[PDB]
Amino acid sequence: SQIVTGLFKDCSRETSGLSPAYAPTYVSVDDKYKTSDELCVNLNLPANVPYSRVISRMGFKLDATVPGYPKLFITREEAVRQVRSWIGFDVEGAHASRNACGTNVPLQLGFSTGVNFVVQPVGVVDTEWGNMLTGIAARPPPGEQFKHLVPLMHKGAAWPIVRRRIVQMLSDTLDKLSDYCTFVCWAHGFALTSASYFCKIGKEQKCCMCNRRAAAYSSPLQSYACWTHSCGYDYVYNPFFVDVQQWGYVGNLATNHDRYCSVHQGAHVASNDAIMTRCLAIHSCFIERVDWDIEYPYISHEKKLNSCCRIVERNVVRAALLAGSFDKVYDIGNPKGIPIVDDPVVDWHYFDAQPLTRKVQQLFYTEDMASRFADGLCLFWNCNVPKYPNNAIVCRFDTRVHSEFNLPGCDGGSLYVNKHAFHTPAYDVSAFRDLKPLPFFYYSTTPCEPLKSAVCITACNLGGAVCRKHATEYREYMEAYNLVSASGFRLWCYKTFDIYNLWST
Amino acid sequence: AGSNTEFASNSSVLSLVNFTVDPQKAYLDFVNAGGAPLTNCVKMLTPKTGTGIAISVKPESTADQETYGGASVCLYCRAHIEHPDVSGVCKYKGKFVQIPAQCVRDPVGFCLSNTPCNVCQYWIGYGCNCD
RNA sequence: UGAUUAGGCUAAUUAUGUAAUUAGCCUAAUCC
Ligand SMILES: [Mg+2]
Ligand SMILES: [Zn+2]
Ligand SMILES: [Zn+2]
Ligand SMILES: [Zn+2]
Ligand SMILES: [Zn+2]
Ligand SMILES: [Zn+2]
Repeated sequence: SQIVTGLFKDCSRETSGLSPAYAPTYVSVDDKYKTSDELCVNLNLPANVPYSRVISRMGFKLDATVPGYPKLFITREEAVRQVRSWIGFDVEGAHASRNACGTNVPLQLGFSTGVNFVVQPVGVVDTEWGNMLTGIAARPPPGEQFKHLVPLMHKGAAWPIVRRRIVQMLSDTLDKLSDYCTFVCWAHGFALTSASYFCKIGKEQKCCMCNRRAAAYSSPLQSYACWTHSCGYDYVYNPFFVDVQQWGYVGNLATNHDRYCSVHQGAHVASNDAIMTRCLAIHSCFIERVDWDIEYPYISHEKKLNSCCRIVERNVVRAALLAGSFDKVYDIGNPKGIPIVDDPVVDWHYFDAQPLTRKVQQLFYTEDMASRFADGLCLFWNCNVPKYPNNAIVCRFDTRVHSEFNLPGCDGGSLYVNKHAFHTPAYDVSAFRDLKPLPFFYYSTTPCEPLKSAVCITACNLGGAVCRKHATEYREYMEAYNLVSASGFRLWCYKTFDIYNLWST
Repeated sequence: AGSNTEFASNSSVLSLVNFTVDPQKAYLDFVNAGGAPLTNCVKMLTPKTGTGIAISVKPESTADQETYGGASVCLYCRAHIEHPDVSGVCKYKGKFVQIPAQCVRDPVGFCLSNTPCNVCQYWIGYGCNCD
């Protein structure tokens, strides 16, 4: 109506507006043509020679709610549900100069994958026959903060090449994780302005070669494809956008990120801002808040890994409990209070931070009960504690191993996604200074009814023989243990654990 | 620095047109869904004694038409995107467009939905007698 | 003499002492 916007601002240095036949809007018409009734007059005043006027792309607003068109600025919940698609995104800027003044163009685009792309300064120019998306004169921002951007003004590549490089990098990153791309941004204004150069939107589409959702668009082919079929595609189709600053943060990105993380330091580059942005988003969604009502789908062998974890756990706990003749067990981290193994009869006590059964206590662990819990063993199966006691059996995920179900996290930790999202602190061997790694072995007591192993604890192996019933069982246990170990789980036992104490049975 | 061009009320649909694969379908779906048509076009004061053709170098509106600036009724000029023509040259810019009086509620969308005749240069169905 | 937001001052227009919009300047925050 009457409130003007900075979008499509005429950044030219001309002192006068355009004629009615050439001006795109009534506001942009020169005042010598206007009348009182909001009308223009076709004066005989001479038409101008060919002109070039730089148009600003600053101030996009994707708030339209057209039916059939998906909502691209998703809320916090939808961002949490799409955590496998999170890509950090930051763009460095350059100021238009010489013939123009009043707009910024992307210079360096950085992503949380650790990749930076340097582009030539390209903007929109209105002429007397139409529009162009062409190179314009640009200047690096002044000040000591942006001194690293000065040499980059001569190292830029063409935008069509950078588009295909971005599509290829996103394909490589997100092929086995999700069908979606979610750009996590700190200030979405300039990020959206830059995304206008390489993203296309529209109705949701199907890949032309398979049944997956299409995430890339090919202008030369005018086709849609998913991540594995996007070779040579030059646009990102229907990406999501997330603004972390709108999530209730005060100050700049650096001071907000440094309050909770001290791992993502480095020189000032765009990929560093993107990594810090994604880290801050992860901390905001999965450390400050716990939305365990959200269940994530299965990408890979997660049901099999979940099955093998219990197979490893039962044997490990049984063998630990038999060796040493112990009678008491403290199961830290059991919300339900369900015992794991019950063939050696011992007394069981259950602890958890948020128990769901009155048979389970409400204890938080802070190392102070090392002497208190020393009469029996403590169990730390997938319970993260910065210092474990000597008489304990621990299973901890190694966050330095990257997989489909283990995403980068905050402060060296990682996001483990298996039916739920758990943030795990960084793996540190100093927490196991009182413990030793658990050796591989198999112990079973099922009655009996080639393979030769020195760790197969079996009554037949005492006699220098083996039976098939135990041989195939050892093979499946080997497969389960190898899957558990390859997935990233490490087992730690007390110092006095020896397999030779189990042969007395 | 610079001079403003557009109202805030128009900033939503134009932004969509800057991102969609098919801008014409995007604008038409926005309008038919109840969205507000584009405003702030260049309307011309004419004596209403014109020939009536679609596109002309001077205002040629008849008693049942209105004259608009061409660049103000082109969606690709309004959104500042590439024109879908040969060599990227707009057919509206630099000229005046005659819109029927019963369509002035949406001058841009009308230009997306109608084409002039190649013989008489009138709109088809709004002055074209080539039956 | 890069961008937006919020506040303050000035000028113009419009409406009916006061308000809205636009344009310029100052301050603060974020982005560059
Ligand atoms: Mg940055
Ligand atoms: Zn496909
Ligand atoms: Zn961090
Ligand atoms: Zn046997
Ligand atoms: Zn045009
Ligand atoms: Zn005809």
